[PDB]
Amino acid sequence: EWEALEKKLAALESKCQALEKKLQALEKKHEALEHG
Amino acid sequence: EWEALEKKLAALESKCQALEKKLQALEKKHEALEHG
Amino acid sequence: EWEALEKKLAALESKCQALEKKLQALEKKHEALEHG
Ligand SMILES: [Cl-]
Ligand SMILES: [Hg+2]
Ligand SMILES: [Zn+2]
Ligand SMILES: [Zn+2]
Ligand SMILES: [Zn+2]
Ligand SMILES: [Zn+2]
Repeated sequence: EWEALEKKLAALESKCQALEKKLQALEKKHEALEHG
Repeated sequence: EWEALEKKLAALESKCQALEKKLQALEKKHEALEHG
Repeated sequence: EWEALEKKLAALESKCQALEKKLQALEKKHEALEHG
């Protein structure tokens, strides 16, 4: 049913969110290099 | 039903696509640093 | 039915995984710059 699907979708949302935080930290490193 | 699920899946696809574009821009910054 | 949904979910999982590998390679470049 939808239970397996909803849990798979919730797990991918959490993975995407954790990747986004790591991508924002890389963006902040470039900002810090670009402004001395 | 599938309506809530399909909309959740479409929203995650758009989020993943927007993260990919930001990741390609970081990749281009490294390419520009590596070639002077 | 679930067939279209499950295949869409599997395709997004593979895309997210491939983006994660590219994000880990960018993280390794910063580690290599930060340690000489
Ligand atoms: Cl980066
Ligand atoms: Hg993602
Ligand atoms: Zn970088
Ligand atoms: Zn700036
Ligand atoms: Zn190059
Ligand atoms: Zn280090």
